Formats: sequence, C-alpha cells, structure tokens
Amino acid sequence: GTSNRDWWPNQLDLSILHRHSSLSDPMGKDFNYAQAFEKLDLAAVKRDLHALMTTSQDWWPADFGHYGGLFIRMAWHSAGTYRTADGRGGAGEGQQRFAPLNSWPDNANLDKARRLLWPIKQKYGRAISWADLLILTGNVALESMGFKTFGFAGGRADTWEPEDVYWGSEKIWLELSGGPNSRYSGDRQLENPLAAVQMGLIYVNPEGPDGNPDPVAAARDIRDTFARMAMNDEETVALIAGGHTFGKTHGAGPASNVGAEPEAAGIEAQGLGWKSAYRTGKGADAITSGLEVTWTTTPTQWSHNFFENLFGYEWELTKSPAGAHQWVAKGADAVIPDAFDPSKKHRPTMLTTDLSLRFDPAYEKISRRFHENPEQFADAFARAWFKLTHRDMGPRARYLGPEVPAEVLLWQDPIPAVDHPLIDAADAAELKAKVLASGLTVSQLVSTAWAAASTFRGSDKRGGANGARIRLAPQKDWEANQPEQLAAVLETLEAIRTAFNGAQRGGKQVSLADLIVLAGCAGVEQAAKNAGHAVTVPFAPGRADASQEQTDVESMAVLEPVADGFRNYLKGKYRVPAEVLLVDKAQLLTLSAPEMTVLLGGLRVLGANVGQSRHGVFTAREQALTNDFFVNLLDMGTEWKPTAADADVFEGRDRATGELKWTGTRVDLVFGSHSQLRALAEVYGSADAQEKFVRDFVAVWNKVMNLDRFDLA
Amino acid sequence: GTSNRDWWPNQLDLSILHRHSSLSDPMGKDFNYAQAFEKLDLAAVKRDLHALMTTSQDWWPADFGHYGGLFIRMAWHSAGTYRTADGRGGAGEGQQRFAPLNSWPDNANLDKARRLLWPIKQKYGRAISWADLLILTGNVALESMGFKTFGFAGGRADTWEPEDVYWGSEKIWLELSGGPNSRYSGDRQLENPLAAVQMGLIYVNPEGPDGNPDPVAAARDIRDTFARMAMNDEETVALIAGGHTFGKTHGAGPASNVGAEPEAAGIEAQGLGWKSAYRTGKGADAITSGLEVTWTTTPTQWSHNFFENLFGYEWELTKSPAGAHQWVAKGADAVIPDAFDPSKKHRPTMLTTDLSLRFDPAYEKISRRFHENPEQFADAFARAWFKLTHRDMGPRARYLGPEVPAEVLLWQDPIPAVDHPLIDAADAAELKAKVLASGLTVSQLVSTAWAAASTFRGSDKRGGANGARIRLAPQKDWEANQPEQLAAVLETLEAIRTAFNGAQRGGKQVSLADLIVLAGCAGVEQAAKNAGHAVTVPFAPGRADASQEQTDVESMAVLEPVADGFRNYLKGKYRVPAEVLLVDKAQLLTLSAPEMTVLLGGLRVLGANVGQSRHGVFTAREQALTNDFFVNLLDMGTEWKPTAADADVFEGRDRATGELKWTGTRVDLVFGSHSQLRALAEVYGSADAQEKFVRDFVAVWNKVMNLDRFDLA
Ligand code: HEM
Ligand code: HEM
Ligand SMILES: Nc1ncnc2c1ncn2[C@@H]1O[C@H](COP(=O)(O)OP(=O)(O)O)[C@@H](O)[C@H]1O
Ligand SMILES: [Cl-]
Ligand SMILES: [Cl-]
Ligand code: NA
Ligand code: NA
Repeated sequence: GTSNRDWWPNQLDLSILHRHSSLSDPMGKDFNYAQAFEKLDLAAVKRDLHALMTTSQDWWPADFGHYGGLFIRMAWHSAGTYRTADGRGGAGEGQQRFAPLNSWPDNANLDKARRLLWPIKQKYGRAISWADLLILTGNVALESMGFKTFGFAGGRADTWEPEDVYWGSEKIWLELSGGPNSRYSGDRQLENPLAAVQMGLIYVNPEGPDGNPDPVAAARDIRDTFARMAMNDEETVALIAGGHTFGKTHGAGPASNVGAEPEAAGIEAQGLGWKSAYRTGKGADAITSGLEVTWTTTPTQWSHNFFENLFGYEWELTKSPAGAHQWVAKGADAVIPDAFDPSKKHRPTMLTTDLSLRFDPAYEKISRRFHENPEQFADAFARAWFKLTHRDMGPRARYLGPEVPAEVLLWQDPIPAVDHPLIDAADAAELKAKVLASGLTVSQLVSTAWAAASTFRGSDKRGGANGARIRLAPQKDWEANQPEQLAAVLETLEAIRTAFNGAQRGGKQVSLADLIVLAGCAGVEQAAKNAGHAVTVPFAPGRADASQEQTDVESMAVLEPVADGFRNYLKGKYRVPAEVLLVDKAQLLTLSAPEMTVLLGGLRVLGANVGQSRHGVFTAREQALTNDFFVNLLDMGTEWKPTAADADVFEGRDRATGELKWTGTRVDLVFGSHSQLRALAEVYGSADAQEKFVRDFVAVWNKVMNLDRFDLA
Repeated sequence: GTSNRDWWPNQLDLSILHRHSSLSDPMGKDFNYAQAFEKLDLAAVKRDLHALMTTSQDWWPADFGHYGGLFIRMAWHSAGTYRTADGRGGAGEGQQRFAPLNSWPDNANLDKARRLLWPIKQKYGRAISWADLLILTGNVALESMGFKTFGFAGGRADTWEPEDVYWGSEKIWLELSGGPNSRYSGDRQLENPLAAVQMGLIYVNPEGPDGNPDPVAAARDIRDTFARMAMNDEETVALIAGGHTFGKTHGAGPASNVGAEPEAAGIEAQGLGWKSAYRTGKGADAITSGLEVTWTTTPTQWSHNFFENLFGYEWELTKSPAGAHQWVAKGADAVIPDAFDPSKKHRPTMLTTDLSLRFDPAYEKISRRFHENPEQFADAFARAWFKLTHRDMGPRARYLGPEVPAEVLLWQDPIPAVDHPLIDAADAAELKAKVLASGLTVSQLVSTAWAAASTFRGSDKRGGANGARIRLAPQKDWEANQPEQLAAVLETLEAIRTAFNGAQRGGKQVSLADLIVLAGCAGVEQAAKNAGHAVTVPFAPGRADASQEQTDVESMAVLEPVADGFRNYLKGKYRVPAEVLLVDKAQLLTLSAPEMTVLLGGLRVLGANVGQSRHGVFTAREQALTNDFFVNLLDMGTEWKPTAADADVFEGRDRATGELKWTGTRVDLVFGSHSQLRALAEVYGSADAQEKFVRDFVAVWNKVMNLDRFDLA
C-alpha cells in the first residue's frame, strides 16, 4: 500500500510528536509506576533473579551453567545505545524489546536473555518495569559472581511503542563506512548525533575499524564513541575490562547458518530470532557475533584475570570458526574452561578491541594501574556501571527504592536540597509586581525564563530551569542566551531577590531559579494584560540554586541549543532543514504538535526571538499576547517569496501593492505550508480563538517551566 | 533516516489504531462539535457563501464571474473518494485538506477552492467544520445557480491528521492498468476495496479507460466505480449530467507547464500547488485536467441543456490544447460562452464519459427519460446529491441543523423511533435471569451479541446492533454468523421477548435489538461468575427493531465480514495476511491496540469462534472469563510450528515431550510474535492482571455494544 511517506519522502513527519498517547498504553490513565515500584519486594525479585542465574533452560543452555555473562551483556546493550548529543537511546525506556533495537545485529540472542526473564516479569507484573528489570538483572548477575555494585535505582517506566530515533541513513545492516549513506566524513569524523560506527552496532566493531584488526586504530573508534556516550578514558577502560571479566562470545560455525532477526522471523518463532541451522543451534554450538573468545579462567566469577591475561601474554591474529578476526595467546597452555565439556580447555583469547586497552598509550597507563591495583579497577567499574545504567534517568528525585546510592555524583547535575519554607501565593504576587516595577520588559522576562527552562530534554531528563544554571558557565555564555542582555536581567533579578530575602522572617527565602521562572510568569501575565486579558499564570516554587562546583561544564555542552526554532535561532548552516530541527526540539520538550504551534506563535509576538529579529514577528503590538502570528500568517492578501540574499528568509508583500509587510524564516512559514501544521494554525487564527489561544499558551508555558520538576511528581 | 518500515516493510502497522489521539487534536478533550454547530447562525454562513460566489480573487479568477462550478466540483470530490467496501473515504472527515487527497491529480486546483473559503472558516471558527463547510459550499453553489437542493445536515467533525486508507499499491501517479502493482486483473476486475480506476482519480478516467476514448467501454468503468460508491444507474446518470450542467474543465495549454502538487511545493507556496508557467497560469489560461470542455450555453445557471446537447448533435473525436482526447459537436454553431472574453464563443463539447450516458444502452434509456422529463432529472439529481454528500454520515440521529430533510431514505439504514417506555434496571435483571434460565450457553449468548454489534464500522458509521438486522436478510444467512445456531438463539430470545412484552402494562416493551445485547451482557456476567468473579456489565436500552423493508439487502452485503479475527474467521484464502485483516477490523471498530488485545483474548475463551474452532482457545475452562489466552500463549514451555496441511495453522507442542497442547492461526499467534502486541499480551498475562483483564474486557465489550448508539451521544 503506497503511503504519504512514499509519495513525499522529504515532507516533515509530525507522528514523532504523537507517540506515547494514552491510546497505545495498556495501563489505566491513573497508573503511577513509581507508586507500584515503591511497594515491590525488591529483595524477593533479587532472590528470584539469583536463582535464575544457574537454572539453565534447554532451549538456550547456560554457558558454564551460569547466565550471568549473558545478562551483563544484555544490560550493557540496553544502556549502550545512549548518545549525549541528543540524550536519545539508553536503558531508561526499555526500548531493547521493541524495533529496531530488538533486531540489531549487535543484539543478537538478547532476545533469548529477555525471554528467560519472562517468568519473573510475569510473577511481579506492573510493580517492576521491563526497563528496570533489564538493569536489575545485570546488577544481580554481577552480585552473584562476586562483584559489589555501587547501587541501583528503580523508576524507569515502561513504554509501549518504539521511539523515533535517528540511528543513521544506511539501508544495509552493518554497512562499512564510505558508502552512499556514510556516517563518516573528513578524517574519520562521525556525524552527530550518532555514537556508533556502523548501523546496528552499540559502539564499535569488535574486529576493528570497518573490519581491519588493528588495535591502535580500534582504540580511536572506542575513545570517540565512548565519549559520545558520556564516558571518559578511565570509565571506558573500567567498563570494557569489567564486562570482559565475565562470560564468552559465540562463533562456533559459519554465520551463514543464522536466520532472520526477530522482526523478520516467522510468526511461529514467537518473537525470537537468529535461529541457527549449525548443529544444535545453541549452547556449545551457539553463534551470536561470529567471534569465539573466552577471556578469563573463571568466566562465572569476578577476578582480575582479564588484565593478567592481557599483559601476561603476547597475542596472535587468528580466525574464529565463523571466519572473524580475533586474537590468541602465543605459546599458552589450555587454561580457559570450556562452556559445556569439562574435559576440554582452551588457550586465552582476546578481541581486537580488548587489545586496544594495552596498545593505545593512554589506555595502557590506566590498564596498568588497574592491573597493579585491582581494587581501583573494581571501584571504577562499579562507579562506571552505575553511571552507564543510570545516565538517562534524570534528576535524583526520580530514583526509587532501597539501593539508591547516597553519594551525589557530578554527572547527575545535582540540585541542592531546600531546607527553608517556600514562598506562598501572596509572596509570589508581591514578587511578580516588584519584577514588573523594576522596568524589565515582557521581552526580557519571557526570553530569560525561556532560555532557562527550554534546555530540558525528555530523552535523558537533563536540563530545565531547576538549578539556575543559566547564571553559570557555560549557559551564561551561550550565544542563544544573549550573554550581555542575560547578565543585565540576572543582575536586576538578583537585586530583587536580595531585597525580598533580607526582609523575611522565619527563614523563608526565594531561590534565583524560582525567581527567574516567576519573573517569566509575570512577563506572560503582563503581555496578556497588554492585550486586554487578565490571567494568572501558574507557578510552583521549590527549585534550588546549584553551584558552579556542582556543574560539569564539559557535560553541559551538549545541552547548548544550536537550533531553537522557538527563538528563531540557528547557530550555523546545517544539512537538515530548520523545520525539521523545530520538530526535533519540540519532541525533546515533550510537546505535541498543537502545543508546539501555540507556543511558537506566542513567543514570536512576546519578543522572544534571539537578537530582537523581526522574522516571524507578525504583529504591530509586540509584547502583547495575541493570536496575531496566526491571523497574519494565514492572510491570503500577503504573498511570500525567498530573498535573493538568503533562500531561507522570506519576504511577505501585499499582493495588490507590493508593499513589504513582514519577513520570516522557514520555521515561521512551515505553519502556513505543512498541511497538518496549517490546520492547527487555522484554529488559533480564527475569529473565535483569542481566549483559547491565551489559555492554551499559558498552559504550554507552564508545562515548559515545570518539565524538570520531578520533586513534584 | 532509515525507519522500521524501511527495514521490515511487511511487519504489521499498529499506528493506524492510535490515530486521532487527544495529542494531535487542538480542541479541548471536552470539545463537542455538535454543540458548537447547533449554535452557528447557519443562515449567516449561507449569506456569506452566496456573496463569495461572485467575489473573484485575482490570484484565481472566477470563470464566468462565478465560482459555483469550481465549488460543486470541490464538494463532489470531497464526497467522491467513498468506497462501500470499507466505508473509508467520503466527505465526512474533511480529509480533502490533508495528504494524500489534497495533492491527488484529480484534486488539482481544489486547493484554490479551499483557500477561497478561509475567510468564512476564520469568521465562524469552530462552530463550522471544514468538513461541513465543503459540502455546505457545494449546496450554496447549486442554490446560487438556480438549483433547489434536497437539504443539508451538519455534524461532520473535523479531523486533524490523515486517515490511513489503502488507495492502491501503485508507485506512479495515474499509472495505467497492467503494471507491477495493477489494481486490475482478469476481465478488467478492479481489486476490492478500491473504487477508482487509476491512482489519484476519484472514479474514472475522463478520456476513457486507460486513456482509450471509447464511450461504451468507459461506461463499464463508470458503472463499476459508481456501484462501489453506492450509486446505481439512475443515481449515476443524474449525478454526472447534473454536475456537468455547470461550469467547465481547464486545459488551455500543455500539462508540462504545471508544477508541483501541494505536498511537493515549496514553503513559499503556503499550502497551494500546481503553479502553472502557461501564460498567466490562471483564469483564461488555467490548466487543471488538461481537457477543455464547456458543456452548456449557460454554465452558471441550472438548465436542461446538457441532455439537449448530448442528444442533439453528433460527436467527433478531437484533442484539447493540452493533447487530451475529447469530443466536439459536428456542424454546430459557436453557442457556448467563453469564461472570460465576451467576444469569443465555442462549439458544444463533451468528455468521453459524458458520451457514455448516450452510448451505453442502459444509461441511454435513463438519459432519454431525463431529456424528455426534466423534472424527473431535477428531482433525481437533488436526491442523488444529498445521498452523495451524506452517505458516510451514519444514522439520522447524527444529522444536525435546520435543513435536514424529514424524508427517511432507505440508504440511511433507518431505525424506527421508540414510542414506548423502556426497560429499567429491575426489568433488565429479570430478562437476564430468564435468558440464563432458558439454557442458552455463554458461547451462544456472546457469539450472538458479537455478531450483532460487530458489523459497525466507524468509517461510514454503518452497522451495529441497533435495528436487530441480524434477524433479517442478509445478516441472518452470513456464514460468519453461523446461521443455524443463530436461528435457534433468536427463536429462544424472541420467545422470552414475547412473554415479557405480553406481561407488561402501560405500553412498556423490549425490542429484540436490546434483548440480543442484554443477553450477551448476561453471557459475559455468567462467564465472569464461572471464573469466580462478581461482575455487573453495563447495558443501555433504547435500540429499536428495523423491518426487512427498511433494510436494503444489496447495500447490506458490504458489511458481511469476510475476515473477523475476533471470531477466528476467514471466508477464504486472501493475498493479505490475516493479522493485517484483524488490525483493519479493529480500526473499523474504533479499537486501540490494547482494546483489540483484551477483546480477542476474552472472546477466545468465551467460545466466540465460528464453528466452535479450537484454534486460539488456550484454556481448559472454556466459557469462563479469565486471562488464560495470554498466560498460555506466552508460556515458553510450548514450541510452535506451521502444519504440513496448512502453513496458516500452527501447532503448539510441549518443548520437553513433543506432546500437542494447542492449535492456533496467524491471528492468534501474532499476539506472541509482533513486538508491540506481545508487550500488551504480557500485561494481561501477568500474575497481577486477572481483575484488570476482566474489567478491561467488560469495558471494551460495552464499548462495542454501544458503537452505533448516536441516540445517546
Ligand atoms: C569496545 C567495547 C566493546 C566491544 C567491541 C564488545 C564486544 C562484544 C562482543 C563481540 C561480544 C560477543 C557477543 C556474542 O558473540 O555472544 C561481547 C560479549 C560480552 N560483553 Fe562486550 N564489548 C564491549 C564492551 C562491553 C562492556 C562495556 C560490557 C559491560 C560492562 C560488556 C560485557 C560483555 C559481556 C559480559 C559479554 C559476554 C556475554 C556472554 O557471556 O554471553 N562488553 N562483547
Ligand atoms: C464519470 C464521472 C465524472 C468524470 C470522469 C468527471 C470529470 C471531470 C473533469 C475531468 C472535470 C474538469 C476538471 C478541470 O479541468 O477543471 C470535471 C469538472 C466538473 N465536474 Fe465532473 N466528472 C464526473 C462526475 C461529476 C459529478 C458526479 C459531479 C457533480 C455532481 C461533477 C461536477 C463537476 C463540475 C461542476 C465541474 C466543473 C468544474 C469547474 O467549473 O471548475 N462531475 N469533471
Ligand atoms: N455505565 C455503567 N452502568 C452499570 N455499571 C457500570 C457502568 N460503568 C461502569 N460500571 C461498573 O463499574 C465497574 C468499574 O467502574 P469504572 O471505574 O467506570 O471503570 P471502567 O471503564 O473499567 O468501566 C465496571 O467494571 C462495571 O462493573
Ligand atoms: Cl530513545
Ligand atoms: Cl478515510
Ligand atoms: Na534516552
Ligand atoms: Na468514510
């Protein structure tokens, strides 16, 4: 059946904004996963998981009699899709169980691992999400094998459909680089926002770059991809060597024996895939990656034998039974156990990417330290494993259960506790009047609060106005935030704050974070009053102010808006059309298409554009909250044409006289072009719509201001 | 950006079930369009539309100074996509303003027509939908040009995103027959459910079949496509000749001058398309279809000139200025006015498909009768226009406003008015006890009610349990309804009915329609009791019983389920996989995926399968309402394989012994295979889910029983 996407493959896709509707969710509209989790007997879940580790099923027999290695790989791949560029991927939504991730070649046979967990999922039901269970299972695996984890938090609610993520443009699984849809350009520069080297891989190719078995070159790809997953050198080495303390790879025969991935398999496979015609198809005969390596002499027990072997042997290039490149220890004795036959032993083996840990010079220093000091290794691995598996969970207020680590980690973007009474409704009214009496304008107040709150992204729940990180490096200097203008606003608000706080009794005070938001609220109320409408914008206090020392400047870089269509802002010229970047930002904000449309049209007329640009400001009463953006955009009396100077800027002229009325960008005019967006614009540009536009604008503004308020959930 | 549909282009698409969420709808969740419409000043709207008729805009100047022909075409196209096979298409959702229909070649320049209406739409806002406005406009165009319409009803709520309709499989607009994705096979047999001859046409090709200008052959295509739009020969001749009493076609120069359709155009085009480089690109120079025909001597006034011209001249084949085949009157004088230049006149001209009305022998007899009795023509056209524009609106209870025709038409599937007291809760309890005491089983009660209610489709709001048409021809004889079993259940219910009704005073009586549904409710209650659960199922009385003479047996044929996954029924072997047909049915029933899931699993254990098939009956307690379907389907202790006899039937055997435990179809097993469906099945097959399953099942059952209850809306 031919679809709209077939006829118009480059038209903008709004379906991404309308995922996760109540229609697709089997749980009631009142279901609260945190409340269910908080009553889970977590210790009981863990006991059942511990038992499972050594209860082999004959349909996928346990290597060494222990499923721990398999489950650790499972949890690492669940988390391993994360990209810092956009926060997408990660373990936080349990997306491994849906397409495409359930059928990526790097996730081969994890379908088996998830199926092993159905009896426990079934027993506990809604009180433990798949998303939490995948991670918990990896932690129990670790514990069962003698490794002390750093802790665990629940709270990852399940999702019910695939997320729309850009994983690359290749049309062939695992395509090598340099194809017509190459994700690499220049000197091996990987395109943002990607964080894997080949389509369908987690991070890197275990044979080496595009299959070339050079550990030094592979190290480059490890370092780049791991950094794009928010891991530094120490963390990277700790993770890889920690993981590869356990279990084995699977490559017992040729890969041509392996059948269709789950999404392609027949209905009778019941959601499993990669059925193998090689011998028994499983166990001793398993084929997963095609490699056949077993790293340590005790694959079912924590040890420091990975680095003992890495450094204690010289390594020879060899081939697995499937033909993949891998390495074997020269001259070694057969000291590695076989997974099924207690009479067989094997020489030590390694992946190309394992040898990167010794042959890259910066890795080698860390790896040596960890070899000489395994307690340092263990602690780094524990810390890195917690980070890996929690990096997309959001603020610590979302962490549930009895095993949450008390230590506050800098990567969590922590917010200090509030230890004083909060402002009440009368205080809020007093502050809004003081802010308006200062002389700050509607535009300055709206723009400041927008800048502070719109850093949120729902992908990894980072950003937002909590913390008042807008006053700190690097936010205070981002171009989109208008550094000089911002500094002036912040100085004014800080003076109002000082004055109010100095007047109080009983310890009541207002944080700068709360006052930035409140001041934006006052701006929107004032703009409504400028239009003739008396409205109260909701405000919820309780944000706190973070310090510079609590703020990782390098980690915060990925949150810089380089494209913010809500402020008509593009930092440079991109391949992707600006309207596509608008919808991407709207999705990060968690906005629907109606929400996106009302918000943008209101921001344009409040003066929120960076640089005071007139593009899209289709009103003669700027700083009044009206629907003028939509009424003027939709006026057929105006004709639009791209400018000669810039194809991305348009002039709107009166059709009869030629008189210049307006200018606009692609982000402004998509609302009058796209057939779905134009239908939304029409509602708000109708003669009956002024009350509705104000009400809906206020509601979406409040939604944005509150995106990171998990303290109120 | 590669998507899941790219990787797995034949996996089932559940997005069709989660359209029309509250996320994409800009109106509040409590918006009620009927209440808005009922307060519209419809008379005011009609005055504005009358004014618009002759208010020419320079960007698309009005032919003859009157937009009435353009608007008639616009409304006839809005309606003209309707297909009786599935009820999809039609005017009722205003879908002409969205992709793909806004850009079909046959809808060229209707973008202009819609844009002329924006000022009126803006003025009246939410109180008139686009969907109602398009039809109202057509009516006013006819009235303006001297034709008295049969009536008009409002109530077509707007929609906010495209419907997922199968329009065909061709990948080329307008492709002629016999290609790789041909919609024709055999003896020019058009594939169900399509009702057009070429991709992007409304019904037929105006040059003739595949472009061949044979009026007799064209008439075969006219007859078939119009029958697939619910129109008979009389209706067809009346509509074509009535439409073509007005206006003209547009083909002033070669089609290669015409640019991108709306969804392909540049952002500056602001939602319009088909910009033409030919001369002024509009008005006298317009190119729409490529034909250049004006049918009557008064194109802006109702006349009897269409049939005068058709019969009064002999016709010669010629070409338009764009090269399209059309006909010109031999020897005629230049009597047809020019649309723009009072000094030019033209000879009478006709399309191939107009000549079909004279050269097909059955049409010729009707055409002659209309030529000799123009009052008959006028009345037939008025009735056909009303049908055309209301065919998809559903029961008359949904018709709004002061111009609704009082006359009840057979095609409306009319339900008699209720003129007696209805049964109350105490009476319902008495009837349910009588039904359970009669010996009817859970299976018989559930299956009967299911058969009665599940004929509803939301596409055209036809079907459902109101009317008790299950007792009439042809529903009573449909294979899926199990005619012999049905007759025995109906005879028992009719005896209960008669006994109850004869005992009442004051006029109270229960309809058979209500009793069917109530007895199904008693079946579900009894099944829940059989499972240990104490459940009351909601019931709303007020259905009435329609007569056989109120039930057009040929129009009812399209409602026959040839595939009904809910009863594991397939009438024959089809090219479309059964699970796609299940999703199709769910969409017609208005079900989400969770609703489809719970419903199907419950129906399987209640004994609703046709023929008492064991396929998917995964329980040892049939006729008890439990979640057994899910718990057993998901048990990894069972392995599934297709049977040797039939690749579409599967056997589930114990993995350890080989012993046969169950059999199932594709519709049963897709719930254990599709990664989204299986995530839903998991919820209902969890240990905590029995009460959730029962409650959800009751809710969805109640939903289905009330789908046609627009008397209660
Ligand atoms: C450069 C990064 C990495 C590469 C290229 C990589 C590669 C692979 C490959 C090819 C396999 C074999 C799959 C199979 O055939 O069964 C595997 C297994 C495994 N990986 Fe990694 N890995 C990486 C990092 C990690 C990390 C960060 C962890 C966890 C902290 C991890 C834990 C494991 C474990 C436990 C197994 C064994 C699975 C079993 O016993 O079934 N790996 N690795
Ligand atoms: C066999 C069925 C039919 C065929 C093949 C057909 C074909 C067409 C074509 C090709 C045009 C010219 C488009 C353009 O170049 O502007 C047209 C115009 C039009 N049709 Fe039809 N038609 C059919 C039935 C109808 C019916 C059922 C109605 C309404 C009751 C209708 C009303 C009109 C009107 C009013 C115009 C004039 C448009 C204008 O003045 O701008 N047609 N038809
Ligand atoms: N309209 C009704 N008439 C009679 N009983 C009802 C009605 N609606 C709900 N109930 C009963 O109340 C129970 C729970 O009510 P509710 O909270 O509305 O959720 P649901 O959408 O599951 O019906 C139902 O399972 C049914 O037995
Ligand atoms: Cl994601
Ligand atoms: Cl439709
Ligand atoms: Na994420
Ligand atoms: Na329809």
